[PDB]
Amino acid sequence: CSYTVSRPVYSELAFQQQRERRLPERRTLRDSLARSCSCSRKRAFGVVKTLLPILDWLPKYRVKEWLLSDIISGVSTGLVGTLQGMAYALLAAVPVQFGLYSAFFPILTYFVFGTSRHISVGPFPVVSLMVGSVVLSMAPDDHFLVPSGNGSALNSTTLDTGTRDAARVLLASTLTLLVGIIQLVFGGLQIGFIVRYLADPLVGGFTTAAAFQVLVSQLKIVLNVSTKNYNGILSIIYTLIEIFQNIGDTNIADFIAGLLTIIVCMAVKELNDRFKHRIPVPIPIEVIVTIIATAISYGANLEKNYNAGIVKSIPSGFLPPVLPSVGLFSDMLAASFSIAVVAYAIAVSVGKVYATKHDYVIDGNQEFIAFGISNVFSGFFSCFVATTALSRTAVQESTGGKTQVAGLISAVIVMVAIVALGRLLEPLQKSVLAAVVIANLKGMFMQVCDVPRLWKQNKTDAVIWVFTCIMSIILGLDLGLLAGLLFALLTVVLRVQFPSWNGLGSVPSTDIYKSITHYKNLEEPEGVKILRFSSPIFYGNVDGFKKCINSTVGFDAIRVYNKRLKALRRIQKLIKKGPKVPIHSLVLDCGAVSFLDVVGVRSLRMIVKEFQRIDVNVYFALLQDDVLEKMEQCGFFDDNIRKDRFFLTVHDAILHLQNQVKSRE
Amino acid sequence: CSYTVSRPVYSELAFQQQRERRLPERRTLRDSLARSCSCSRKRAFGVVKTLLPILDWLPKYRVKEWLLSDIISGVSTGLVGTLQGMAYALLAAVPVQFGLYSAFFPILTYFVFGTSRHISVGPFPVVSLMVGSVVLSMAPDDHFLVPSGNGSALNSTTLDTGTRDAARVLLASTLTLLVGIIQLVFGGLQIGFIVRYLADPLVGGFTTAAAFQVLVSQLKIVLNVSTKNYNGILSIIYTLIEIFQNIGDTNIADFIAGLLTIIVCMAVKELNDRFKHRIPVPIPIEVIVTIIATAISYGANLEKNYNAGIVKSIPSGFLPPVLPSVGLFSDMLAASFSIAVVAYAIAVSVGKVYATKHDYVIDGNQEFIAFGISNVFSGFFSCFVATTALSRTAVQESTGGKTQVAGLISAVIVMVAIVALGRLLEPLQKSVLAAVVIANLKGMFMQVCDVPRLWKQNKTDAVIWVFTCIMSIILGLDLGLLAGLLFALLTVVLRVQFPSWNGLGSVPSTDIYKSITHYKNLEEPEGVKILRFSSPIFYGNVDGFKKCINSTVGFDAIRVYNKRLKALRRIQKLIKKGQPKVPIHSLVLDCGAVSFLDVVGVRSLRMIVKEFQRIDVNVYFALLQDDVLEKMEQCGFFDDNIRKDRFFLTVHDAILHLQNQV
Ligand SMILES: [Cl-]
Repeated sequence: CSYTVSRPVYSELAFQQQRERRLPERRTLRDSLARSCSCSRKRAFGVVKTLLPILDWLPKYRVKEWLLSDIISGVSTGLVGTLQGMAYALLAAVPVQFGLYSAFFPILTYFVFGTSRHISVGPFPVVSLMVGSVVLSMAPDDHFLVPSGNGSALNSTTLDTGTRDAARVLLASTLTLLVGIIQLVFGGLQIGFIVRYLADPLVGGFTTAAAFQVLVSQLKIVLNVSTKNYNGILSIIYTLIEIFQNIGDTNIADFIAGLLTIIVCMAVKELNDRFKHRIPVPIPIEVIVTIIATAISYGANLEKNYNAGIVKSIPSGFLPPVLPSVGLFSDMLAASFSIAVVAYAIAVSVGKVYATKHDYVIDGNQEFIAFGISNVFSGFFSCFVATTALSRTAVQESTGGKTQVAGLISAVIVMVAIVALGRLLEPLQKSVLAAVVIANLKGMFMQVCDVPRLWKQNKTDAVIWVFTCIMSIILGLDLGLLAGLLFALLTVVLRVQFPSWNGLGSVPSTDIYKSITHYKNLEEPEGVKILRFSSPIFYGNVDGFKKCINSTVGFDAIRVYNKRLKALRRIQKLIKKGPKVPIHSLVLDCGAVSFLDVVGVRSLRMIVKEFQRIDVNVYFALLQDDVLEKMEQCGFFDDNIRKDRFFLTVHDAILHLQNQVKSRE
Repeated sequence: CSYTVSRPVYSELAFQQQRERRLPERRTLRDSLARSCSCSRKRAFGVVKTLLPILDWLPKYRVKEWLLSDIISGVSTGLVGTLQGMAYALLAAVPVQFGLYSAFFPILTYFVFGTSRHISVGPFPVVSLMVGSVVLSMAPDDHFLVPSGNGSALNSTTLDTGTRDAARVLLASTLTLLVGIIQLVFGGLQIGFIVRYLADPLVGGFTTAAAFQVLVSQLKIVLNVSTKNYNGILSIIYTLIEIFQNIGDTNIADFIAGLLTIIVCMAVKELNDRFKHRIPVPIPIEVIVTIIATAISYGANLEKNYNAGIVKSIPSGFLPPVLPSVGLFSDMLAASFSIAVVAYAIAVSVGKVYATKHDYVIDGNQEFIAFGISNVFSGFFSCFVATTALSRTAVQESTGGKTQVAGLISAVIVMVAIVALGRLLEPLQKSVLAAVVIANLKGMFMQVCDVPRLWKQNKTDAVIWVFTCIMSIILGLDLGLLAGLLFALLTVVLRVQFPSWNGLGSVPSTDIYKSITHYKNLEEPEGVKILRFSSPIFYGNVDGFKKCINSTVGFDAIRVYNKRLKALRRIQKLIKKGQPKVPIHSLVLDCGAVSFLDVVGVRSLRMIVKEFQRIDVNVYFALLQDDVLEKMEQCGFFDDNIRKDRFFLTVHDAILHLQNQV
């Protein structure tokens, strides 16, 4: 219909006279914490059910067909997960058995404390790369070589194959324990707002750079070259230059096999993803390619006749739990925090995706606690940080998964692949394991295709993407994330420091005020100059407010008053011998302000005082109640700056000005 | 007075269909690159006037309270300038001969270039150790170490002199020139917006521990306690516990001398503040306590008969300008960059602290080139860096002082002290001049009284003030301002992430919408609620905006959807076998205080509309004035069903829309 109102001009004081405010609630800190301390059985049962979600979905099972669905999804996910674990084990500088270890125990630990249903907790390429990088930093290769072997000229300081793996495994276990402790601290203390700073473009650029580094590392492993574990600044660029310079020490057979399996896996994966309408179950190309590689590699002696690179270092058994080597937390706290936050971000992303796909809820703090307990249990059994791979989770969701029982069954596959089966994978070339990782990088590599899309969108979001992607390549990968969050916060500060001020005017015979730089036929008040200033004024943008006012009024309240004083002394000397023309008022439409930052209210009062000397009134239009309640406490309403200066709506100020001009010439 | 604003309800598409837009000017730089200053001489005269900040206040000062006020203030800050030059030179591992030059030459070039009063340019204590650190690193202590002198057993490895200090001064002179040219090149690209990030609590919380740092640094010289040099973390605490641990070897004669002078100087200072209406000109007790100290010392020989500590090393005569070594600028470039940043930080910090007591707000771009060329002019003469001490700027402002001319007359006092008045201030006990800085230090020590004042005004800046103070004590003055600057920006992003969201409600028989948590006797439309986030929806407050909705509507759109389909599948199988929703119709987000949006915000805001659409509950919007609206349609917010009709110009138009719809 229509919109018509009629009311007196309640500016600021005509509103608080006949409006009984709501008294604040009594704090009573003692009784508040006493009442907050729950003691009834209802809250106890609630927190028990929340902390241990295993007792929720288990009694209400649908065993009839869920048993078959879970067993088939479990065998499929177990095969895929043991393959991905034995592949990512190379990224953690640990033998091939510890990937299967980190694929078995975290599942058992997440089964009794997790809150998801489709998340396959296991290894991850980015997390494994970060773990390997921090292990190489804390334990380089040239720190274990033992002089033995009667060398030609000097002492035979060859490789330390053996006890080196034990030190690397102990370091990885300590890192996993520290990451679990950090995650438990973040979860229990309810400090979960720290992961909100990981924006979508930021995490996209970080995943792109991490996928590029994973590609570099896996190409190094495939070519069978020997680098010097370049870590720190420009690590990826330096190791890529070294690879390009050390091409001569390659293996033609290993390179050919790697390229062949890369092409085959990529083609089969693209065919299965595109033509899904003909094949419902995704073909496990990884499983069949690993089987055929183990078959061919055992037919001919690829180790002796072709000098290939195989694992052949499987003990095929378990080991008693070992206590973590405490003392290395101070030199790895930042790395553990980075690994924990990136793992939690990836886990929450995968969980939200596969939860909005299946329409169920996933709690954040519960996932934090579950992953913390999982990493703590993994630290006692020599495992690395566990996460949920996008490719590994997709298999369990595509084959059909309802509860975590499929994951529990997925551990049984790794179980049987640990105890007895597994030594058949002895002649498996390391190139095949190092190739499937590259084939799975297609998802994070296509993330580069969003920069042309984000650039047409809000440009500041695209700059964060490019900055995070580039900076996470120059100064390593762990320190690259810290340079991204700080840059994102600085970009947020820049958007509130440089607002979009306009010349707000009124449409003819209306009450709504729109900008003047975007419309043509708008009427402005005679003498009055309206100004709207978003991005609330704080200590960093108050000079911007001064400059904006000086630009929108045409003059400066300082220079005009100085010229008036200079002309005044000329008057008092001539009688003894014997600028601000169009501007009538200034209506500040500060309606988009949230905080006031008293450091800024000081300058606001200074502006109001300076404009009074030049006889130019400066009013306010749409200030909020919580802002006036703060300006009152900050010492702003003196005997001269009353409340009549402020207003409720933008049109009320113009109406009051017109009435004052009509009633007072 | 009522007013008739009868107007049909206008949505976004209903307001742009009859009005017209304005073609935005792209303003390409291919043809507009010569629009700043092409031929107009007015802009050329303006930049020259701002480049030379001497034709502004010098042809404008009033000699009424200028001559006698600044002269007595100049001798006060000039005396302190001599003491710091004689003290900081020894800490910089260089011979104590050029400290007076660092207080004479930089003031001359800064008197004409630079508009910042109540600042005495010269050496700074924490910046002098940084110079001595990079000098001792790139210059061995023993250059030749001549093994001659017929020692006890082996050759007497006497430390080489003459050429040693000459190389140290040469290295220090090159460092000042390198910091100067780097200070100037920063002013080239006009990066002067960094001064806007220094808030009053930031500079206030910074110049209170520095006042405590200058207190303990003058306390170790007033007690003659030989302590080691400490910098970095826990620098102030380690020096404080060292004095209390090494308090034994304290000169009793010098202790009772300084303690008697610190009392008599502050007593007459507050006496002048009480009787300021009786005596027009403030009596310069600084020059009074100085002449009486040299009188009682020269007439009693407090050094060779009492061991009180005197200067006894005042040099004489200027030195010709010496050319630096260009071949060594490359090595200093890696370390002088960090020193150059912290130098300008302290330089402007002592400028903003006095901007709160007098309306003398300064600009960063002009001060960056002012201290820049001054250190360049400090070069070629073997001077120090062009910083400004916290003790000299306190004694100048508290004891009168109107313009920067007090620094000019101060150099004249040092100019005559080096050529003709060297033997005059010889027996100075180094206590009446090292304790006078403590008297004028009350101007910054009393700045801790704003903590209960700022706490009652705004809790955020009160925490910022105390945070920078306690952090500058632990992490030193170097990393104190940097850690406080990041903490200051962190409070800005936190206050914009967690706003004061409240549900709004109209007043009876009117169209004014205010918060319902702060008022009574309000009314809410049956089935329609209002929510005002009052903050931009960026990547940080994405879930916070979601938690703002589900806590205001009572339910959660996620949990009511899965239970709805669960009951739907429950009743579906019962048909084959055989057979908590709130009445709120819609919600209008009063997101009118938003200033910017991001890709994460527009995506999450779209998911909210799609989520409530599945629950048969509509979601409407409010005033997206000019930018937040055009940014949404650019990020692909409207694809097939979501249109700009769901938006509204005013909050009451949204209420009237849902009213006549049902
Ligand atoms: Cl993956």
